[PDB]
Amino acid sequence: PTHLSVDTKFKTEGLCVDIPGIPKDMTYRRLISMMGFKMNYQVNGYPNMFITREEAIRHVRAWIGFDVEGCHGTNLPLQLGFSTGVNLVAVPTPLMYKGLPWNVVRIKIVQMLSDTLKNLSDRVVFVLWAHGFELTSMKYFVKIGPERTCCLCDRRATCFSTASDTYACWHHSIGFDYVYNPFMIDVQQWGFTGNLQSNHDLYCQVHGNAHVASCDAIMTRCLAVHECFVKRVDWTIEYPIIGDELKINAACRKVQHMVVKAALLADKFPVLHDIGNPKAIKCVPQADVEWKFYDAQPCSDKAYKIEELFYSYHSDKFTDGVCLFWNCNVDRYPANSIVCRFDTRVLSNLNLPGCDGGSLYVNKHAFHTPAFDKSAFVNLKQLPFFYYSDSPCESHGIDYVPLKSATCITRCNLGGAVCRHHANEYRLYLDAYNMMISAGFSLWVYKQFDTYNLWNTFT
Ligand SMILES: CN[C@@H]1CCN(c2ccccc2F)C1=O
Ligand SMILES: [Zn+2]
Ligand SMILES: [Zn+2]
Ligand SMILES: [Zn+2]
Repeated sequence: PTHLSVDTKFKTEGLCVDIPGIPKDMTYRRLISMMGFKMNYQVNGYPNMFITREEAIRHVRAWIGFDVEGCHGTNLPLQLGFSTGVNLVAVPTPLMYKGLPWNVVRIKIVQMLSDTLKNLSDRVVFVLWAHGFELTSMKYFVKIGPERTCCLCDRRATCFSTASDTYACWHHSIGFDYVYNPFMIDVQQWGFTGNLQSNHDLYCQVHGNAHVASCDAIMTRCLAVHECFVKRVDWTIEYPIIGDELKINAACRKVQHMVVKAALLADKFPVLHDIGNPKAIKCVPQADVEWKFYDAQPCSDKAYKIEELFYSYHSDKFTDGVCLFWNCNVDRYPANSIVCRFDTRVLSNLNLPGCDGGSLYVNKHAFHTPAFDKSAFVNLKQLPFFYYSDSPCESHGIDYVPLKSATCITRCNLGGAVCRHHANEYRLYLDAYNMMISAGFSLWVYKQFDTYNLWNTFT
């Protein structure tokens, strides 16, 4: 049991206004046939156009919300809306395009999906709130068959070209006109009461209803993300490497060690309250400080209220020493904090649009993160870049240009001239730092933090 059986029942109540008289008793097998597709009893990797909720979650990077509204049924124009904000008008003869025949509309669909998905996934999952016209419009831009590979590479085929009779992945599909072997899921099958807008608006105020197909496409995908990543959370699901995941994660570990070690050296806190991941390890194992851990899983819905984390009776005195909130999203950080907070607004292949201002950050695991809020940091300041090292000035074991920098906090720089080892380490650290920042992470610190206090650790 890994794929959705074509013999599974499909509830047709949501389809009966666009498709009156539709049988109540319906399987995916009969629905696919009604949609104009023929599966021919084929054991060639594509057993069903529709997928399970579990398969959808594993392929969240492929999710594209899709809605079709009757602009005026083979006689009337249709408005095709996608969660990319694109609206296309197809004539049978928030971007809004004028009415065009299907032969040109399909070319645009292939281009749009290929540009959106080439760096995210090997497929497309059309996320629907199915009412009928979206399912019956698929025959005009979708072709199905056995699983195939690209004509220019080893990736699976996602597009087909009627001009050349060839197949391509999202990277090699320029000029292609058909979407090939797409996947889809109807959110209405999950058991909801009431329409799309009433269910979406229970959890999100950021997506409105401008009464266009793309607005519905966006709401449908948002509702699906809420159900699968906000109200339900699964950290056992692994996702493939598609970008700088490893470098970002290594950079995060380096920056955490650097910043915490320097805060302990500069202000000599007697106790550190480490709030967050219950599997956290001391990031500065050699520090003398009394290290105390507090368990809090990553919040996926709203940011934690500092009152619930700290109060209701632990050192108890979180006001003593310093608090470390490394990716532990809270409404308002205390003044004595060291913080790393993911900025949900960041544009990247790892960060997908989410629910209610939040974003779905996918790096090995999927983490829905509450919307970034500048007011959470009112008691702190932005942590400036610096590099600190107490290691001996010794090269050991890549060419050189001497380093001159006021932020290279080392014995050699204090002495007037940065050594080769600390210049190499400073540059590697600055690269790791910029990688983590560009990935969306923001760093905040207690207002008294001053790197000038680090120079006297060299005596
Ligand atoms: C006497 N206290 C020692 C001095 C060095 N130190 C320390 C070392 C590495 C990282 C952070 C630190 F605070 C202490 O805790
Ligand atoms: Zn290819
Ligand atoms: Zn929404
Ligand atoms: Zn040095």
